[PDB]
Amino acid sequence: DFHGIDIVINHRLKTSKTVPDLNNCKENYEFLIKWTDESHLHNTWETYESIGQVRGLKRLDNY
DNA sequence: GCGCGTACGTGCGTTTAAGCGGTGCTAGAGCTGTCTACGACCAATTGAGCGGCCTTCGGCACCGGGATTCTGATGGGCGGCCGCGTAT
Repeated sequence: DFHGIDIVINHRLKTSKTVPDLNNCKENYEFLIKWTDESHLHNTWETYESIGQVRGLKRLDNY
């Protein structure tokens, strides 16, 4: 019944180097996240500072 | 008792491999069947084994005889006693 992160769909950049770290992935890339308990038609391009603390976060870290 | 520290329990997510029932294959247990070697049994003779009884040399620790070293009464000779004592 909770509105958490299920799987990851697509990924792109948000703001239009040798190795981008997690900070560059936060303030430089947006990711299409599929939410649990919901169809795949409600995929939204979200990051970390736009959703806050949500259920399930290690999957997007590994991806 | 108390206080500091941290490691181990509880959670979620990721991940890895047990358990399920499906088939195939043949090895190794179990059965089976004939022979005969090896163990039980009975016999008769013999000495290893047990009770009965007292053995001898070597090793621990107490011992043995003879020369030699240290302590004690002995003794003439050089000195000191100053105080009673006989002679003029």
